[PDB]
Amino acid sequence: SNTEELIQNSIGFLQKTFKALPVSFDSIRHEPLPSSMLHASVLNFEWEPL
Repeated sequence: SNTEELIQNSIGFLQKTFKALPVSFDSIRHEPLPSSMLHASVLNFEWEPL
């Protein structure tokens, strides 16, 4: 497919995912993100545009 289209898909896909997280700005400044707060396919590089 068009690789310009494949990039423009995954910018919108990650923008939907990362805004659904229950993290604030003052909670991720000091404390790191836990590994189990994201899905098991997000951290395995199998995304629905891909």
